[PDB]
Amino acid sequence: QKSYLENQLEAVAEKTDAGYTFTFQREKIKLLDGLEANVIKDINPFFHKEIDVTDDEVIITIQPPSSYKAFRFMKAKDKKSKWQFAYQLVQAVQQHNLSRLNLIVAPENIVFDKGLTPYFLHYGVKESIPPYERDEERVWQELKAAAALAVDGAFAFEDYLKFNETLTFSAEAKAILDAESYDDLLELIQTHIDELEAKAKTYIHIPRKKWNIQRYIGLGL
Amino acid sequence: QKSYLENQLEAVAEKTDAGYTFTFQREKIKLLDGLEANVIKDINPFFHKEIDVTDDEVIITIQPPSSYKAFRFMKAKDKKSKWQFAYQLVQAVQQHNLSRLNLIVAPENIVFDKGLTPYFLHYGVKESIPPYERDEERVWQELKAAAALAVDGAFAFEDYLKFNETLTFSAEAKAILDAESYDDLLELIQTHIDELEAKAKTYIHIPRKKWNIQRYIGLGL
Amino acid sequence: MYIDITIDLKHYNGSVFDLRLSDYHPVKKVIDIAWQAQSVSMPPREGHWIRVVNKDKVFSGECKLSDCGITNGDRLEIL
Amino acid sequence: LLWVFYQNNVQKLNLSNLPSSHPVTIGPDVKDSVTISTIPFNSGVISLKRYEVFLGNDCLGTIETDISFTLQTDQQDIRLILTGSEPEKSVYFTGNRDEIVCSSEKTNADIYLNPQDFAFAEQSTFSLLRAGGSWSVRPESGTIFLNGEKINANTPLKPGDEIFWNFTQMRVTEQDLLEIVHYAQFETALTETVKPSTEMQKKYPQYRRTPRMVYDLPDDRVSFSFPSQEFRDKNQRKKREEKRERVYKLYLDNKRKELQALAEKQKQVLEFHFPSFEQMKYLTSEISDRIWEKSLESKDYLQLRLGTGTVPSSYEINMSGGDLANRDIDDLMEKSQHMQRVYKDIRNAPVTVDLAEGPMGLVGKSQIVKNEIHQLIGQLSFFNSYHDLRFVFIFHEEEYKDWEWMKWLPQFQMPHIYAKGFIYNEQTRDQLLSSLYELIRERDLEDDKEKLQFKPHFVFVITNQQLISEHVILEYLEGQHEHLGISTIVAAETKESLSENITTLVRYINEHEGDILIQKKKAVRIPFRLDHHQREDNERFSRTLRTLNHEIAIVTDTGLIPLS
Amino acid sequence: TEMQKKYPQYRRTPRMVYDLPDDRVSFSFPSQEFRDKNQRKKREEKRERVYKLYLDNKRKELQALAEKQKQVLEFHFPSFEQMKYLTSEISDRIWEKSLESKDYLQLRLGTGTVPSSYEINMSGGDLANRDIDDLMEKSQHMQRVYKDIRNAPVTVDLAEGPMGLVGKSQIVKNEIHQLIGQLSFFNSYHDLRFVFIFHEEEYKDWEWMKWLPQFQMPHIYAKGFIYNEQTRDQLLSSLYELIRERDLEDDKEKLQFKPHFVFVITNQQLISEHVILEYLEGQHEHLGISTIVAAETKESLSENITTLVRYINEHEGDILIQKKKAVRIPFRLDHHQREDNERFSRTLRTLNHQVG
Repeated sequence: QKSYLENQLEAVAEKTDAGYTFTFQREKIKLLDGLEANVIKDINPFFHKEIDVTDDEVIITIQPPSSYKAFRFMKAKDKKSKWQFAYQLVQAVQQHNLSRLNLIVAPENIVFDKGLTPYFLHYGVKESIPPYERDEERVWQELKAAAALAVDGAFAFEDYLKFNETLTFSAEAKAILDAESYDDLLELIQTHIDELEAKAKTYIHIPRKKWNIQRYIGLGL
Repeated sequence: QKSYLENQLEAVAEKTDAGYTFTFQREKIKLLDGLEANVIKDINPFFHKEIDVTDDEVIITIQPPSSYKAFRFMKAKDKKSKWQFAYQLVQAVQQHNLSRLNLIVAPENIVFDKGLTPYFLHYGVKESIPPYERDEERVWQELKAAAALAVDGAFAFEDYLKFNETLTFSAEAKAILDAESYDDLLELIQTHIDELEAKAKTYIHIPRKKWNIQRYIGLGL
Repeated sequence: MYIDITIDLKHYNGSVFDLRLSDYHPVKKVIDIAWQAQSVSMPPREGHWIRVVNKDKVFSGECKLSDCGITNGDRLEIL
Repeated sequence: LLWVFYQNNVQKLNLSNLPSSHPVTIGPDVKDSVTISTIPFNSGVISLKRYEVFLGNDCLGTIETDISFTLQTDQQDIRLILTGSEPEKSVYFTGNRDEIVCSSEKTNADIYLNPQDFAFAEQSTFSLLRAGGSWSVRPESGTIFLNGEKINANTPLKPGDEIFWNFTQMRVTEQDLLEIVHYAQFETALTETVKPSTEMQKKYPQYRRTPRMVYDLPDDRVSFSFPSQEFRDKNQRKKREEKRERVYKLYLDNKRKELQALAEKQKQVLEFHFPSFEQMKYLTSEISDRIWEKSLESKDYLQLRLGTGTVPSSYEINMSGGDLANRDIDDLMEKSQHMQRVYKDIRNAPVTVDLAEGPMGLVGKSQIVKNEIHQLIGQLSFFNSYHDLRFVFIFHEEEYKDWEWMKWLPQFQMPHIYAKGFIYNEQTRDQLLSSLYELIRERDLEDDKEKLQFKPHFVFVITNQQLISEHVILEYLEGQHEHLGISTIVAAETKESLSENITTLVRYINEHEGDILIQKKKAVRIPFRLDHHQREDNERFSRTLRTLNHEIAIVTDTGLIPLS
Repeated sequence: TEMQKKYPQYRRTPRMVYDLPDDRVSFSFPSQEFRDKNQRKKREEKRERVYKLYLDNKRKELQALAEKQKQVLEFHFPSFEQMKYLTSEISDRIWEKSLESKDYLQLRLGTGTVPSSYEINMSGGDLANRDIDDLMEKSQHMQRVYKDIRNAPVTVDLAEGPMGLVGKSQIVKNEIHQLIGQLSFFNSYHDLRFVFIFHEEEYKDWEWMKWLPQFQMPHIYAKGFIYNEQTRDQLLSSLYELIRERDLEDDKEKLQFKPHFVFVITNQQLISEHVILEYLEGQHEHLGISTIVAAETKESLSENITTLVRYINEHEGDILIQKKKAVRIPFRLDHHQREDNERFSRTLRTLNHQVG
């Protein structure tokens, strides 16, 4: 098999105790000198990064602190946290400013703090290593699917991105996948978060032991 | 009655539907030509800004979007969100990169959005307007003090700043005030957030109305 | 008026020494005098440009030293 | 302006500074107005008059404004272009930007120069690129001239370089302010701004004193006090103590606020009066108005900062109140006692020593004292004009490459003979010290000794194994003629090496700690901690302090050598 | 007025004087904190009412001292408009002071807050181990209130040494009118004289001073204005010689010279290389001179300055240095009009002062 990133970048990637690694074939890139790659060091300075060059392949390694975690771990938490994470992701994508570094968004390429702010591991370069062109249409297409999968999912990241006609997707999927601009998506998320904020006050918190005691007392007749 | 800013900047600040405003008398600052203040427009793009320069004084107007709130409203939220916001503030201060703009920290000069990420309104321009020089020890002190109000909030802002050595604060504020470096403070916050994430699993949330029945129906018998 | 300046030849037979000269001389004459003093080989790079090290500034080979502001104590690194 | 273009180079010249009596010339000799070395000019010498073009005895016509004239000689080509207008000035701020594209072929460039708007616009393009806090250039088409020479490949850009492109000049400054000078019009989208300035920076080559600002320490007295008194039964007891609690809490809050204010004021004054060495560098960088603020008339000159530590307060606290021995220490007793200690002494404040009270000594391992003397010398130099203070310095020959940066300061220049203040060997010693001793003798032999204040105050610093142990001048350096405007500092590894007449002494224990142990000729002890320090910026500091105003020959430390 | 009977002539009469209040006020608290009504609750009224009466009796007092202080302060330093009025009718307050008096060369700059001259003393103390309450809190309230005065005149002296005015040129140039107006009234032309320096472009604004009596030079017939190189070269040399011949006598610190000169400078370029700058910059205050200087900012002033005043905007200002110490005292500006100056100056010009 191949991941969405795998076919787009033709690279080999793995995770190991030395951190994340990506590999490219020197014959399949426009890189000439190698010292051009130094620009990578000018983003996320608190990460640890290293690059080396050989006539046949090029290898890039990145190692973030120990507190961060991959994307798949998000599935366990509640729904409020998921909504807030989607909001953070959108607002982060909208703020990219530099010109020589290109974004690619996918579930294999994301990490997040304990504060729920996300980060991107790998970036392209304008001329040397892919993706070369700072396109926008594909970025938006990817972001919609990423948010849709973040909030919930019974499907792979491929399904939302490629098609909407395959199956009977939930109401939230249909609502999120149909937005015209960033402001509209932010508006769609704000009301959902506020509704959950309103709901909470109608509940009360009780430890399990006391509720079990009350159940025993009730059953004692 | 004067906020913590006025005693230092010698500038008035209020809220109006046009947006927060600041005013400096010309003789109180070293500025010579109004063009010098144009640099402020590049630091944060989507906050609408405006600058005016009369022969009497300088006026700065900042008008953040609709859904951004002032600092003081945070008091109503639960503990875990307070911890997450406290964690966010440290990272926000840490990553300041521009070498020509300086920071001033205080609850009067912060706004936070639905993601719980703060944003500063006023900035200093080197050798032109009051917050002249990047004094990092002052920022460290102010950040350490301000985290407590978010986490504990027992006393006024100046109380955690000036009269620390004498009073007997709670355990949490004392622990926060002991930190010696950024990494130590972040490590401190990590354990507290983990404790809450673990404890909450013991409870269950039940509609209070149904529990109101369940708790009283078993009477008389 | 007289001034005293320091001249660096690190590009051409690295050496250091200081001269006292009248202010109104042009820049190229300083280079000529330095060449006379050390008897260095090769002609200078065309244009007779120089750099003032302790100011981060550059001047062409046509200044009059009184004009573009080369007073006492400045270091002249010959390009 | 008159431009000249030849193979792979471009030069500039101004004509308005000369009358028509001087024929503008282009030739090989330095005497010529424009010099070229690679072209032999075998046919003749190019010249102009009025313009009229003449190659030696030959005539080639005339030149008109805003049009190019070409001519050939020695199988090579030369151009001439003449303009009389003057350019404009502007500044832009880059900020977060990572690339700047300049072109006249594409309208999407950040800075667009329409080719039609100027007579000699040419199709070209190039870009600036940033990486790791540094700027670099990268040509793409047309031509570019850097420092007057063409380039063809990616090149790093150094702080003072100047770029030339289509009669436009571009310069960069760290912090990323971009400056442009042009005879043209171009569209733009960058943010415009201007550099900060003051009066002193505008009068930079000249300097003159300004009125001084002085603060006074907080002198005050405070009063304090602490408690001294020791259904039916329930209501009787607790409420009185509750009233006690409330009242005493209010009283304590008032006193706490007052003491805090006083302590803060004292801290602020002490920090203001004695800044550290790094602050002196930074102030000198911007030409602040505090340079050379003190003078002989003032009292607080010749005062040095050694480090930071603990200092006693200058405001009295009358803790006496009521007699404590009456009864036991209660909780209120304990709170009052706890507050009594805290505000008695300030913490992390400058520790200061004076030099005007006689010879000073230093003790410790050699390396640390050697690394420390720099602070004292710099601090003394920052606060005094060279019209009043002059140095003399002795040291080991081997250490010369570490002590060199001080030779450029102004205070080291002797007042009566053109020679530097250093001393290496016997020759220089016999050259200088004899004259210095003779000059001092006249100061000693005069009745007005007590009345006058001799203008240049010599500060002797001695650190070398005594090559001076047998010279006559030691008669005065022994330290009994301090009214002669002379002072001393010494260094050694043990106390016994120094003399017995010292009136102040210091000692360094390790990398970060030290203490006084003699002052005012009496035994004392105070610990303190050293400051962080850097030693790679000294040359710029000294050279900057050299410039301020307040025949050919070589110059050396011991005289002048006429050239040839 | 009665003086109008003598309008062609004028002669001084005995001066009036006053003094500030300086008493000390004390405090005292000699007390602390079916048949119940008639026996002890009726005595509570007697116990309590006396202390409220005592507090009100005390309150009656501090205001009298405050009023006395205010009354004397606003009597010793009248504003400029009040002086126009007092001159429109020939009062006996014209030319009060004389060289012997110590308070001449004092100027009023505006109105502000001033500390009280009387002393408030808390002798009772005993704020701990005591059931402090209302009858003790009123003492704190009174201490807060009556410790200072509001809307009193702020004063500055000029006899100590050169002053300096800083701020935008328009406002600082406006205020010299008021300062010279104040100075011109208390002192006779037999004792004080002026010398003025300014730009030739503003000759119309300053014309009203042309007719004051003090501007006539004593030594040689001339008017003490300076336009340009011609007048400067015509006048300054004689003044230099006048200062020099005085400086050559050994009694420079034991006797006094009658005519006293006051310099006002706003344009340094016109004299930037002249010899007199030596006597002006140097410390020769004992020779019988003075100086006032105005400029854009601090950096354009020499080292002799002892007092510095800064004007911010159309209404307010503050002091910076007094007696070489660093201070910060705000004050607000007066209000006045410029049209009447001709009549005031001309009326003063006519009053021939008969000696003896």
